[PDB]
Amino acid sequence: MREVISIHIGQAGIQVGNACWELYCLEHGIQPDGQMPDAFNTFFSETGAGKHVPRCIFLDLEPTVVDEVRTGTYRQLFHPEQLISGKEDAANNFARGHYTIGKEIVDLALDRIRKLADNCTGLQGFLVFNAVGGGTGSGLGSLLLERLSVDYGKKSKLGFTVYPSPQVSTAVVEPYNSVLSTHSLLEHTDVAVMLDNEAIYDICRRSLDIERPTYTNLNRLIAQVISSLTASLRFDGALNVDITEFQTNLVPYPRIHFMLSSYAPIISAEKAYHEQLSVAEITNAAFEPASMMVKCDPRHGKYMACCLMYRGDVVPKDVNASVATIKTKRTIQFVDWCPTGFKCGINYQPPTVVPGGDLAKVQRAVCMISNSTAIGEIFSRLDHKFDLMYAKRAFVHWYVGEGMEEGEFSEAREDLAALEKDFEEVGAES
Amino acid sequence: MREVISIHIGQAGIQVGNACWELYCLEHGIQPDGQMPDAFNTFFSETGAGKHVPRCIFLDLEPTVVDEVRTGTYRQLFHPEQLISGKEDAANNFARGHYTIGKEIVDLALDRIRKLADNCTGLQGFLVFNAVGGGTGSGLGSLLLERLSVDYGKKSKLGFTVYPSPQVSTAVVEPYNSVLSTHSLLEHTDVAVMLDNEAIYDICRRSLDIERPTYTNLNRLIAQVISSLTASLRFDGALNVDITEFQTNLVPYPRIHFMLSSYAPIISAEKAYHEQLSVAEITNAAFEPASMMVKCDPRHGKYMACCLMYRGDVVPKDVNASVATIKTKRTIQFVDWCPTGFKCGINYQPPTVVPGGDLAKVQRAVCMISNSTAIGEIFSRLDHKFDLMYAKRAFVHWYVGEGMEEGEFSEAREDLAALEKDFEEVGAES
Amino acid sequence: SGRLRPGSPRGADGRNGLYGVLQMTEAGGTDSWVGHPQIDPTKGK
Amino acid sequence: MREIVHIQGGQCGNQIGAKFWEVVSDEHGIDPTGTYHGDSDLQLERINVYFNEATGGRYVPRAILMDLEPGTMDSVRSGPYGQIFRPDNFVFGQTGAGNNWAKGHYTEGAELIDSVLDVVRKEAESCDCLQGFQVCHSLGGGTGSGMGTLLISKIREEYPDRMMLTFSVVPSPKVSDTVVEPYNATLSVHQLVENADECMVLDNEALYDICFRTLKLTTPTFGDLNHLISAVMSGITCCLRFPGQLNADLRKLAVNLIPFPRLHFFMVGFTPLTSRGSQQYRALTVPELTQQMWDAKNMMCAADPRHGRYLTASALFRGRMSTKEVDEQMLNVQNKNSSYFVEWIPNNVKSSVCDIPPKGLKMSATFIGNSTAIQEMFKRVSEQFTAMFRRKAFLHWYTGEGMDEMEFTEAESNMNDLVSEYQQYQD
Amino acid sequence: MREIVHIQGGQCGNQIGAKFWEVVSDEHGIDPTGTYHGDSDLQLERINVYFNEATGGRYVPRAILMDLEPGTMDSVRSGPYGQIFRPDNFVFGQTGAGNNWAKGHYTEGAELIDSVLDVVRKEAESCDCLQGFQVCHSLGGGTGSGMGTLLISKIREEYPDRMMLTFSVVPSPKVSDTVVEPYNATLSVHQLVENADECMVLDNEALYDICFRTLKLTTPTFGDLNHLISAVMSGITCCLRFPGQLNADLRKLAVNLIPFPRLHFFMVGFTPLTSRGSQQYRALTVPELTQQMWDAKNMMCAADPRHGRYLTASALFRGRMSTKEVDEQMLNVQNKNSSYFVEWIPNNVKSSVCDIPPKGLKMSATFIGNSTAIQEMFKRVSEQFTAMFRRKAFLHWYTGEGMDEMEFTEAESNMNDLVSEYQQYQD
Ligand SMILES: Nc1nc2c(ncn2[C@@H]2O[C@H](COP(=O)(O)OP(=O)(O)OP(=O)(O)O)[C@@H](O)[C@H]2O)c(=O)[nH]1
Ligand SMILES: Nc1nc2c(ncn2[C@@H]2O[C@H](COP(=O)(O)OP(=O)(O)OP(=O)(O)O)[C@@H](O)[C@H]2O)c(=O)[nH]1
Ligand SMILES: Nc1nc2c(ncn2[C@@H]2O[C@H](COP(=O)(O)OP(=O)(O)O)[C@@H](O)[C@H]2O)c(=O)[nH]1
Ligand SMILES: Nc1nc2c(ncn2[C@@H]2O[C@H](COP(=O)(O)OP(=O)(O)O)[C@@H](O)[C@H]2O)c(=O)[nH]1
Ligand SMILES: [Mg+2]
Ligand SMILES: [Mg+2]
Repeated sequence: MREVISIHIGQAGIQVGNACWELYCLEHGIQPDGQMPDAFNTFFSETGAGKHVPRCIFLDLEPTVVDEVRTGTYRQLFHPEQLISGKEDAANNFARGHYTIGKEIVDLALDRIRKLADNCTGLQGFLVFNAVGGGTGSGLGSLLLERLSVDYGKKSKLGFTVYPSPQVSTAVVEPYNSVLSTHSLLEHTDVAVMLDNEAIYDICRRSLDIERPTYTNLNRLIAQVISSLTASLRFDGALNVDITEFQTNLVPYPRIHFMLSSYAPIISAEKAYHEQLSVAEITNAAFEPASMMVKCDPRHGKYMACCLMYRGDVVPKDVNASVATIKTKRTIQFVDWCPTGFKCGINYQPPTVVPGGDLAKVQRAVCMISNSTAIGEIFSRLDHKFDLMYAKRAFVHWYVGEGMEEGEFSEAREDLAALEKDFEEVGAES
Repeated sequence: MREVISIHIGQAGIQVGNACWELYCLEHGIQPDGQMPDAFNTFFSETGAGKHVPRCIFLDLEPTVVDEVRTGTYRQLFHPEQLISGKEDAANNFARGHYTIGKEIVDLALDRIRKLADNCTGLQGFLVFNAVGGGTGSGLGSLLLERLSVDYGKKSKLGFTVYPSPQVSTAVVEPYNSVLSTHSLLEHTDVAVMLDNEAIYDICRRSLDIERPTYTNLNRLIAQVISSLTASLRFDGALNVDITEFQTNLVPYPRIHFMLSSYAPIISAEKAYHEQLSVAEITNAAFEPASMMVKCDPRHGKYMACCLMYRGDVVPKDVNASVATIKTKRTIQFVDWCPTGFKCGINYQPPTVVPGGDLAKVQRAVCMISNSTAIGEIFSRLDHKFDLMYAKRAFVHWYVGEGMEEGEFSEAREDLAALEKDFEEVGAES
Repeated sequence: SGRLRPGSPRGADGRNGLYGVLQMTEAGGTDSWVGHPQIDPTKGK
Repeated sequence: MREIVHIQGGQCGNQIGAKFWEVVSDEHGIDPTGTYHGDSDLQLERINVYFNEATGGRYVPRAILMDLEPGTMDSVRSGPYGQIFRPDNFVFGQTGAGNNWAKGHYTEGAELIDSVLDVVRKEAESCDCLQGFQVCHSLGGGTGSGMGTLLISKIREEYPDRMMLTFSVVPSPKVSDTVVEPYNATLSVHQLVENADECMVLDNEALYDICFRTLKLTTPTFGDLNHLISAVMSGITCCLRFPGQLNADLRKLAVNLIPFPRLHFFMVGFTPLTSRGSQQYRALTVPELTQQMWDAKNMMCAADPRHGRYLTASALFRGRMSTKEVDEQMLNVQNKNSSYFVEWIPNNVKSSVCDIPPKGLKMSATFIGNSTAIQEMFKRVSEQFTAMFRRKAFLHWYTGEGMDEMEFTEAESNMNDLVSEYQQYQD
Repeated sequence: MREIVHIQGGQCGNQIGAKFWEVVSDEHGIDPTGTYHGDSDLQLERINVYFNEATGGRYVPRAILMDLEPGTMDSVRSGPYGQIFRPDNFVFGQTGAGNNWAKGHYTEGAELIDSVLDVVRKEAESCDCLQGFQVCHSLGGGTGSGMGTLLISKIREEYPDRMMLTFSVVPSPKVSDTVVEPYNATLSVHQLVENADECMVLDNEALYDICFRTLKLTTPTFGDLNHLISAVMSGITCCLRFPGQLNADLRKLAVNLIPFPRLHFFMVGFTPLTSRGSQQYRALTVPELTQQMWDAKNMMCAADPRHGRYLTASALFRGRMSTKEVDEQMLNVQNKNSSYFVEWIPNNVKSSVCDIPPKGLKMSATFIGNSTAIQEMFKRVSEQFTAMFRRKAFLHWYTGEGMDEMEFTEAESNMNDLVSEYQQYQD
């Protein structure tokens, strides 16, 4: 059966996953204790008599974010010993989370992975949730993905990593942590999905018209992106898209696997009655640059490949009609060597809305994830800011003391240089 | 399918629009919330289940008039992002409306016509409402028609425009804004209709018999003029006329497109019972100067082309007889090179009375739109007062401070100067 | 023992399939267009 | 088995044919649903001329409805007898002509006329033998004038051996429904002289006078006007849809009435027009039918027959009639006023008899006249054209679609040539 | 007593065949429970072509469902008419090909085909006479294309004298549903040309045009496209299931439609397709279906038949009809556009008559056309493969499953050779 294991690393992994698992219970009717009053098999495990346990581990060195789940309203849904904790956090240091304090915890993590892998019959992928800005999500996140690749070869892994914003930075050593984190994201993860905070901040102020959004509002709609992506394994439709289907259609080159994300219909409550929800205009809203979940302009680069995760009552003619109008517009640009650039997937269940959420009930939904050459500027601003602080050797003595030495900054830098020339050479016309 | 997009700029545009969209709901049974308890496609788009949203925009720099729509009885009818607001008003400065504080709103505006353009199937024209007396109506009106020309080419933008009266004026700087806005109005607007406040003041005093009319009572009969000429697209008749029918039949020369307006049975409640309203009687009363929307004597000029739009129980013979009676009469004088001076349009639905309004329920009404040579007397009036203030260079430092240079006033003067020779050349016999 | 199957979308008038359209039954029903492809019956003046 | 394919063009053309298919089906007995309910075998004997047999007894007309504004197809569909037409024959566009001849002929005509000829060639190739095409339009508009003459010129190239019976509503002298009536007419008549095999000129001002003087109708609507022209169109093809004593089909009248190829415009009148009050007083006999036939007011064209000589006139008598009063009354109208007839044609007038009358009426006749008095109708429109053309009024719109000023001169040159040819034989 | 084994591959094959097995079961009058409830003895006369006798009168189909994703086989068993298929034919995998032609053929497909080959050998040896094999798949996929063409290779080397009808949905040039459409299609054609005896070409945009233009359907859903494809496959084998005046089985059409062994790709449209509002207006006659038969819009392949000459065309008329009316219409279309047919094979289009029509139809026809106009479709796939192969984009998934660079060059080699031979005979 369709089985996926979602690992959650760092505080941003837990907070996104806590909102992600909030949406999963409402879609499949699971009461928060874990008693339902065969779609549950993708994310939940049958357990004895009327009990369902999630196929996830909430691992974080910081105890206070995990302990919120233990004392929260989902104390009985999760397995008590899946929620791996630690003594002290990584203190936003890649060196601590990967070498010193993350070594004794990652061995307990792979023991949890093996028991969850033996329970599932056919495992289809790993959804890793972390942020490259922090020490735990980068240091322990790279450590977890190293052991998972050797333990499980040729098996797909999807990376939903939150990257620093150009204007908003909640910590100082985020450019240092992201460069070290992205060293592992190339050779280990087969699909990486870029995320950014200030872009989702810009969506909430305009589309959701909320004036001061919090992290909870950001986490609730990124959950809708995950649930729209995995909806084909749970709910069937006209054109199903597997998890293993994503790698063949969106990764043309082995080192090119970073993808933007976009959820097209994002409409508040009173807005929806006046708005005409149609297949054509939602597809047009999907490609609109302010609907990107990552702070980037798609007009700067050219689209390499795209996948359209349609949901709800969508006839396959209308998506065929909508895609044709998308190709005709000159405002977007496709790369010259890829005439067949669109993946379409239709699911027949509309996305459920959580009570009290900002999103309103919509009959149709389109999740837009594309591989683009415009993603190169997102790595460039992190590359340039990294070299500014590394020029005068700032915040290095923290990394020097705990395991790492001065060399590993150079190989992490020049691997991003190989990434930067990869996007420019491939996107160039031949 | 037929549909028209209504655009209302400025406080004069919104207040007519409040009276306009009050009227359009009455012919189609739309309640103020927006639920009908299929001829509405010209003005309303069927959204979702049983909700209609107007095909309009309410844009104004001054927020004090757009929020009255938002807080009024038509809160639920209009889409909230459809109504466009601004931080500060133009303060009757054309330079502010065109250069300084006008560019930041027009970018948001053109994204909103575009979404109404994609929602609608086959567009017939744009109905633009503005007044040249104010900086918002002139400045933003001049910008908006220019952007619609380069985006939607050869689409008949049919305009209704309010002009300063000789006897009564509400602002000192009206002649500067009128001349500047007219220069953009020649090269952009395909069909423009002349409106003047003091003639309607005489209409309210003489025909409707109201001693103190207000601006609300003015726009109520103005909206009847808008609804009558567009009623042919909404409801079938014996001789229907479209928006494209007007431009190819009432515009003899590409710069001579300034057509007058007149209405028939402008008759109060108690006056309607005693009045014997017949097709011959209402045609004669249409061409009287008392029923003219603009304070200009048509006896001084020659009618180049006139169009009659009849509504109600009009047999086509009686309108055919009324054409012969007007042309035989010596007082109404036509130009020597246009024997076919008239166009008849018959619609089968009588005008709908606004409840609580001053107009009465009437079976038959005629909207008289005429292209005459007496419009040049209005433009000779505005040319004289413009030269009086410009000689001493009065109220110019407001304009040249806010972006403009001195040269725009002279070129607008010369361009408007060539209009009165053009109206004299077209009127002179040969 | 299976998969959740949501209802496949039906547009209007309960057209379950091409049974009537092929096998020549239930004639006289509404169509998508009669003239230009944009227009539809019962919509107009 | 002499089939006629009918095409309706424009707002006026759709409305005149809407009443036309209502009348001719009422004569043949087809209900608005489509079945047959006549009480005579002769009604169903010749239905192939205007209807196609379908499965289950349904009859579909050989009608193609064309325009550019979807308002009129809403008018013909919502009106009675509007469900009989083929849904595939509803070919048109969405832009609207806007009463511009150049737009109706050049810009949107390229996309429209490709689809319409596919429908027309489907109707023509279905039937075994063609007699001709009966089109109806107006000359004052642009939706049926420019688009229709584009169709007529294109369909005569495809089928040159079949006749073209066109019905035109020309502009009025007294009034004008559109401002650009001289522009639309003079370009349309420039196209009708070389393409249409014969034309039957109609106009509202002659119909309005008939609806008030003879018919005495209180409220003549366009539905009232449409029935008068439609009553002719049934009577022209009466020898085709019905057997007759002296048969005269659509090619019989073509060679009889037309001396020269340029002179193919007719003034038409329907004879037994009575008011509701004067139904009992008037005795339906042939000699009083002839004086109403040759009355100037009974002509459905504004040209006055007294001003010019008749070249050749034809009469289509219907009913149980004997053929001396068919012939002596047509002989008597010659000798009573021989100055009003062309000298170099002996017995200018003409007649034929069909023994099947219309529904409920005993005697009827339809009059076709080719007189030189119609020159002042073309002289006036040419006079109205040259006044506007010198000042170039209402021309920046027409030159927008791509009509150069040379084509307007050539259209006016043909009008002066055509009006002089009628004056050539008048002397 | 002629049997064909039905095999469905991939999501496209399983969904089309499930709707296909609904139609022929409805045509043969058997309930979804599996018994017989028809009112005619002609329906039960030949059921062995599609159904095997079971105990209690159960009629199990000769269907073998083979795929990778277990959701697809769970979908067919959940829907109506899904209990007719035997679970011993439900062979399936777990991993899923993920639209990888190399994964469905070389690496993963080895562990499944040995199970599939045992099942298809069981169905073949049970019946006495094998007429052929009927498989349904697509070309842009990886489950039905990589593994489906592997089945064609193994079943032809073991049954070399038996027919092979492949109904394949080619990628659309206009719209792309996946990103690896030309990679999978050119590799699938590279295997199909030497193994598949008769290949049928379908595509989604031609089905969408028929449902909008001719059928005038408001919302043509995902299952509506399969129903017209189902109507195609029931029309090809109408000779086997029902008696006819002139017989034409699979081998009859094999020798007729195939001049040379490499040219076997065909294209088929169903004839009596009308909108629900236009059923009562149309008259169904042999010339009426023939005109709709040769129209370009009625074809279920996006290749334009006006561009390329027809090498050989076949028609399978169904119902009681005059035989020369079918015959003279083939002579009628041979003379009206002889340039549209090929010259060195005179009398290209040739037909067959069956007296048993489908349910509710008085008359129908299934038209098979082997035309050189299909070469513009294959070069559209070929030019997309060459554009992607020069940059080696989306290629490391294929070479990770054991595919060397030589297989792509050979796939492009005979693809250009195939469009060369079609172009060579067009001259
Ligand atoms: N989308 C989203 N991002 C978050 C949220 N909370 C924190 N983040 C991101 O996470 C970053 C903070 O670093 P983390 O990766 O969370 O730190 P960590 O993994 O806990 O490592 P330590 O703090 O050393 O234990 C911030 O810059 C945010 O961008 C959240 O609720 N939603
Ligand atoms: N007919 C009519 N005219 C009005 C009405 N209200 C204002 N006007 C006229 O419109 C003129 C000014 O028009 P606008 O440009 O819209 O004024 P505005 O939008 O407030 O522009 P600013 O004052 O610069 O903000 C005034 O001189 C009035 O004569 C109204 O309700 N009806
Ligand atoms: N008899 C009759 N004449 C009509 C009708 N409708 C319009 N007309 C005439 O048509 C002329 C206007 O032409 P128009 O309809 O604009 O032509 P179009 O451009 O082809 O649509 C007028 O002089 C009317 O008298 C009708 O229903 N009956
Ligand atoms: N007409 C039709 N086309 C289909 C159907 N299912 C899939 N397709 C087409 O097949 C292509 C996708 O192939 P896919 O299902 O992934 O092949 P697979 O790898 O064998 O599962 C798309 O282009 C669809 O247009 C169907 O039921 N009907
Ligand atoms: Mg932390
Ligand atoms: Mg103001």
